[PDB]
Amino acid sequence: MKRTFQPSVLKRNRSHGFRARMATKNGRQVLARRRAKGRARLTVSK
Amino acid sequence: AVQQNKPTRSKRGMRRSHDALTAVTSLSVDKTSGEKHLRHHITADGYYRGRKVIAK
Amino acid sequence: METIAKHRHARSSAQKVRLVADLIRGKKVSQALDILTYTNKKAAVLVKKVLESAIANAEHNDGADIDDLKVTKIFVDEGPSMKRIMPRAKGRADRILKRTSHITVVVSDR
Amino acid sequence: MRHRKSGRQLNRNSSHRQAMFRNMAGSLVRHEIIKTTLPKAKELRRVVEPLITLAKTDSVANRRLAFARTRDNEIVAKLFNELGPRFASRAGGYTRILKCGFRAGDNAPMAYIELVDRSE
RNA sequence: GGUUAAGCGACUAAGCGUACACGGUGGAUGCCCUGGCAGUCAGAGGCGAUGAAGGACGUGCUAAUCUGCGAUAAGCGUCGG
RNA sequence: CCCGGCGAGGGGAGUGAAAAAGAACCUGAAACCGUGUACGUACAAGCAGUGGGAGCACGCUUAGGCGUGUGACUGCGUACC
RNA sequence: AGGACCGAACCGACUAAUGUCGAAAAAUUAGCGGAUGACUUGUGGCUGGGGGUGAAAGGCCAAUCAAACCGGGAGAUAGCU
RNA sequence: CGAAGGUGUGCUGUGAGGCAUGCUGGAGGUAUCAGAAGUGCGAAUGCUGACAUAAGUAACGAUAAAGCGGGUGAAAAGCCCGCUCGCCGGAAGACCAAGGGUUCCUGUCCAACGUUAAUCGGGGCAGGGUGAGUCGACCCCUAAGGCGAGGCCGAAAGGCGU
RNA sequence: GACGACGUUGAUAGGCCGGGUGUGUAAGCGCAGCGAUGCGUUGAGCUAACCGGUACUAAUGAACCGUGAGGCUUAACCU
Repeated sequence: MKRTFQPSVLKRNRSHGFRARMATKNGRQVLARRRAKGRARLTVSK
Repeated sequence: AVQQNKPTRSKRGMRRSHDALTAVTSLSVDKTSGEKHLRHHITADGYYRGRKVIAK
Repeated sequence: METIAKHRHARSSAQKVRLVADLIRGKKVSQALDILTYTNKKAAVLVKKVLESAIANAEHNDGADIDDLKVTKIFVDEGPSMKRIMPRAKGRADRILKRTSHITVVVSDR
Repeated sequence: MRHRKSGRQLNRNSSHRQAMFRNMAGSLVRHEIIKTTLPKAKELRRVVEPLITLAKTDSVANRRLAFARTRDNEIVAKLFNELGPRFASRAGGYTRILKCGFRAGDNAPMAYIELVDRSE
């Protein structure tokens, strides 16, 4: 079947990327919670 | 297809009363080579009733 | 004098090695080598490779006598498991456990 | 229910079955010995013994007859050209089956098929 | 002593049951600490455009990862212990 | 050092207080799984125990008979929450 | 010329089978409807939970939809097991 | 010259228990009398770890297909070569974008992985290989569209936009 | 799995010669036809399991489990 995750890096980057999530203040809290919860991989990097 | 009440290890044993491997004790000795093969078979060195039959 | 040889973690199950190592209970060695050379199985690859290692432990460490040398006890006992995961249908898995077994061969002259 | 039938199926379709027994009988006379399982040994016999039967009384037409059933003239070259005086007197069987033993691959009853007259 | 009949009659155990002796798998119990929680007591109560918190990639005798450090890279100078 | 496939695994030897402390390593219970010895068992049915009990097998005392194991057969008896 | 005809690709899902602890959390073989249109496909964007979007089935919104999912109120509450 | 714990055993109390002791064990335990609670488990289709059962049953993943000889090797229906046989051929062929990121190749190995064995493998150990003024991007130019200096507008964030 | 037939004192299987059966005028030559093809050879040839024979090959000497005159008591017959 046409399964749901038909992936890319172009869909991925402009949605869940760094400068996307660290654009707005509501995004920024996720970057300031993934920090404080001590996650290694912040959002997506290659 | 299902079990409703598990059989004990007793009846599990008596089902295994007949699985026992048949013994193949009936070896033979060669006529004129003296070695031992299995009956109606050939040896490792190609003998069968005192003949180099396969020469392998 | 008495001697023991063990193959530990033989990659099979207990009933698979129990069946051929039931015949060689209470036998002499040369009739046991001859009943295991022509038993068409995998455990007869297993323990016959080890039962000859037991008589080596006689001719070298214990009693060099092999002609009139008995096998007293032989008992295959269980071992660990390799719990892999098998996929069954409709999304649900299946905890397979690849079985493993231990075998002792005990050789002496009672 | 098999009652008075013959010719074991050997778990292949008839088209596959016939085409194997060609390329074993082609293989049989070229190397003079084959290892097979017991039934194929027991039923390559019922197939090959026509060939050296229909090759003692040599003709022009029987060349194609052992080419319609073989389609391998190199095997037909060994027939009729050595096998003639090799088998003048054997009114009947030409295979001495040997029960070799057991296949260490998959526990098959292995065996040995040969032509009787062997000196090499 | 022998003979026919009549009555009665164990040891056989493919396996299975129970108890002991023997391990086999298993990793519970007792014991252990450079691990962590709750607080007492002072001190601090900030880091940040003479570039942060948190990361990437490099650095050694080195393959790798952790600690430290940053083309001066497990370290430099400097005044002391 | 022997045997093995210059494998795995294992038996000796040597260290060590001990290798039934060996890298799956302190201690190592139970379920489950086998080995051996002893007894019962293939005309008997049924919550599988309890009351009675022959024979056999053993540790013993003291030789009169207890203890432990099994337990033919028999009287009752339909698990727990 | 055709929202024209026949029929592969592409697409769709009608009928039966099989499968339904599936080879698969919706498929495979045998056919079936269309196939220059109101079509089909790729890539890149926009719309948002009482809100999106809908040739309208309450269908679809990451296998879940008469109000998605994560965290937070919150150890909700439960005359009920 | 042997703590707790474990495992049997003889005694003891009306019971919850206690006391002595054989083996295993190898460094801690605790009387009498009192104090405080994470203080006693069979259940809750409770949680977690482990092990049975069904059972050595079912199944081995398209009904394109094998068969033979030789060799390597400890062992070969499956690995390497040769010989035929059979299957695909607007593909089950050969290139590219997406997307995966050493999966390619030689030496070497079989514990584990490969629904089997395995000398073989897209598996582990080790080393090697990707070479562009023209190929694609990066780069110069815009669409849909997202931000958005001044600004307009809005409790605050922020929304729209030149 | 059993039951049955044989194991060189052999017809139990396969082969083989023959017959039987089934399909129809094999192939290869020569003739007639420019050719497809028709005629002669030729009711030929080929023939699964069928039936009757022939040991040509395969069904070996052993090895193996199974023993070594069969308990007690009474009656009736042996002397």
